Amino acid sequence: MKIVLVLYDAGKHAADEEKLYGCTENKLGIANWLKDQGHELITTSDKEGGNSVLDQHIPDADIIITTPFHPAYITKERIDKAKKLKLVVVAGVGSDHIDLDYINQTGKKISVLEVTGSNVVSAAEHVLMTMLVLVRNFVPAHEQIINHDWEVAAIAKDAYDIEGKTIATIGAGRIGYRVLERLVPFNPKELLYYDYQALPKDAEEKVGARRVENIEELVAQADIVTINAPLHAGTKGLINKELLSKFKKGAWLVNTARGAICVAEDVAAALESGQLRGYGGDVWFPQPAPKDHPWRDMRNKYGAGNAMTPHYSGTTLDAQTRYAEGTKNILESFFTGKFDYRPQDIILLNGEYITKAYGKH
Amino acid sequence: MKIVLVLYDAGKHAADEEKLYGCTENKLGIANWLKDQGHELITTSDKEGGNSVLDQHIPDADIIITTPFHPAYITKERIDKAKKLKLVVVAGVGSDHIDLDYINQTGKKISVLEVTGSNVVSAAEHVLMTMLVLVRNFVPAHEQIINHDWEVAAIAKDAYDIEGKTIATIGAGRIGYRVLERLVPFNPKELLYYDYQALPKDAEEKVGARRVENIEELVAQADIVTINAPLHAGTKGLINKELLSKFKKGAWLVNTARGAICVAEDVAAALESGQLRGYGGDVWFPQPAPKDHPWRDMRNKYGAGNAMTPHYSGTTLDAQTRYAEGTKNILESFFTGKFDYRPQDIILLNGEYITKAYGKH
Ligand SMILES: NC(=O)c1ccc[n+]([C@@H]2O[C@H](COP(=O)([O-])OP(=O)(O)OC[C@H]3O[C@@H](n4cnc5c(N)ncnc54)[C@H](O)[C@@H]3O)[C@@H](O)[C@H]2O)c1
Ligand SMILES: NC(=O)c1ccc[n+]([C@@H]2O[C@H](COP(=O)([O-])OP(=O)(O)OC[C@H]3O[C@@H](n4cnc5c(N)ncnc54)[C@H](O)[C@@H]3O)[C@@H](O)[C@H]2O)c1
Ligand SMILES: [Cl-]
Ligand SMILES: [Cl-]
Repeated sequence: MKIVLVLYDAGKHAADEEKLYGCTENKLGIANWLKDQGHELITTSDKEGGNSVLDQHIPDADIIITTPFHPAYITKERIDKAKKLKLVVVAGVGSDHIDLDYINQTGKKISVLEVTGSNVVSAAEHVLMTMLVLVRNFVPAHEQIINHDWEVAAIAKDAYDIEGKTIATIGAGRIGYRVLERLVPFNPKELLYYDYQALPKDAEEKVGARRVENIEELVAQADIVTINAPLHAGTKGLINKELLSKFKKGAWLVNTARGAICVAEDVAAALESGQLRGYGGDVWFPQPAPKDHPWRDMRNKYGAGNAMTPHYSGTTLDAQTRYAEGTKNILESFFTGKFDYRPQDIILLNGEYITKAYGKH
Repeated sequence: MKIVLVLYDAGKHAADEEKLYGCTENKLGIANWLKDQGHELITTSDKEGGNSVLDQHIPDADIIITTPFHPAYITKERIDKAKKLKLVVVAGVGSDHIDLDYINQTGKKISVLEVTGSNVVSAAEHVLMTMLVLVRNFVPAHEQIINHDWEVAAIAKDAYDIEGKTIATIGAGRIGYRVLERLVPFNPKELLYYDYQALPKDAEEKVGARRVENIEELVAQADIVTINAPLHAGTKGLINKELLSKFKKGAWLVNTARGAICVAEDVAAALESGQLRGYGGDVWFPQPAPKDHPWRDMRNKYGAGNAMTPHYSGTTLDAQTRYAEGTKNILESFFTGKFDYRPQDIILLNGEYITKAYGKH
């Protein structure tokens, strides 16, 4: 089989860390196995533009392996040229960089598999971290130190404890629930969730969560909102000017899910106006994020409220070994012709939606 | 009575935030209350140098109110000139900026009171935040974004999950235990503590903590060490070159307790050499931290591993009102002649140690 593998380049950083499997230099650590299995592997980070290495090899690729942190956008146009494509794998979690609805609506026999659960803890930790960083005003505090300054009041004037705050998640799946679990001992005033899929009642009671039926009522009462749903037609552009106007004034918003769930300029405008006190996360649309993407320079009125990072929470070294192993397992399920995929890894099976988490079908 | 109140100045920031009780402008909310009682209140941030406002008023001050974030150093030289001093109050937690041993060992009839518990949650949150920021390599990740760069591998090469790490606290009192409670749902490999005061078995079991009686055995097995003990003769310089040499190579160290529990240059050398991967916290010796303090510029080999802030974790807006009210209550106990202090607030009672947490007596 011909396999095209699109990952980020590590460049000079590859020499620093042998456990960085998720880059083009190291090929998920599965290259020896793929070679022994008799497959052809094209590895590249070159994923944009008509004569990219990606586009050169799409026409006869049997399998494309992608990774969300450097996502090959498998558009309708690319799908139409992909005459041999049978399987797209996501080394990570989240398959929205592939035009899933086009595959599904046309009935093309392409399966889309991701390594469910591989980095959900990693993302949940990043959520907790970003909530604390924003609420406690950490970014300007650190900036003050490295700029050789000292003025406690300049930080304290917009620093709070997370204790006593009302916290809402949009999406209460693997990440959203793990976020709620980690928040319990911080003594929030209340933990809330909005999801068309209810939590199991035992899980709900374990974290003291209350389900809120509609998203406007959810955000209106939340000091802190976190986005933990996949990107699909029902969440694309969900966080927009109108919905932001219904947030509690001065709320903190965290998004480690997908950038395009938010309207980028509407989040920036809400931060600059004080509708939000802070915004942070690791995910952007598109990725790599352009140098002038508005989320880089946006700040609140105090010059703070920005806890953005590149997309890496799901590619910590601990997560990388897990999604590398899961990618191998998915590939083996395909190669053997058993197609004995783990049920939870299946986004599309030969064009059909198996997941329930990407909207109702 | 004459009361000298030493707080940080908020300056222009006072106009931004009415809840900033802990600055010289707002005087803990007690200025008019003291005035209506006939007391004279001198308020200042000028606390260094022989003709500081503090030193001008020390000779006839009946009461000195301090705060850890901008600490008046009530040294033995100042005590010797403080001929009317009867009470030192700490608007906050931690009394080490007063020479407690000098008071006790030379029979000075001075009580020292602090607002125990008023910001222990705030500090515990800051510990959790700093652990996450360091382990997950957040600081350089955010720096990359605001420098208009994008390179996932430059961050991921030294990014981990906190899950699966072994975490040790030196000091398992109000903050240390609250840190352990917050870490439980993060699924650490193990939680450990070292403290001459044992936790009750039920308290140990609640957090799955294991007591280690030897400090070298404790640090040798810890991926993450957190300092949560007061500064006293038994902890001053505890974290020195020899102990750091027994830390697990590449450990992360968090200190929201007091700067001088660490030998400053020993910490910096361990970070620059890789014995530590990261250091962070909000506390310094002395405070305000000099512009040249080595904890400002120290970095690991990758230019990161520094999560320092100014001393503010215990002066969030949620904390300030708690320790302001508690300061008023301590003052009232003194003014009425009842001396009905909360027992947990008493560090020294007319020179005698009441606390057990500042070493054995
Ligand atoms: N930043 C990272 O590195 C990283 C890592 C992993 C996952 N993610 C992203 O997070 C997303 C969630 O991951 P997960 O493991 O929790 O997935 P999951 O499938 O377990 O949970 C997703 C939840 O979102 C719910 N949902 C779908 N549409 C919704 C809507 N309109 N409103 C409210 N809830 C809705 C679903 O019903 C489900 O319960 C992924 O799809 C991925 O995009 C990012
Ligand atoms: N960064 C901040 O804003 C902030 C806020 C509050 C407190 N603090 C500092 O944290 C310290 C602890 O606060 P707390 O509320 O947990 O106090 P606490 O009295 O409840 O607990 C302190 C613990 O440290 C133990 N201890 C004393 N010496 C020790 C030693 N050599 N080795 C190990 N353990 C030792 C004590 O036995 C006790 O259990 C305060 O004294 C203060 O210096 C900082
Ligand atoms: Cl939906
Ligand atoms: Cl001791």
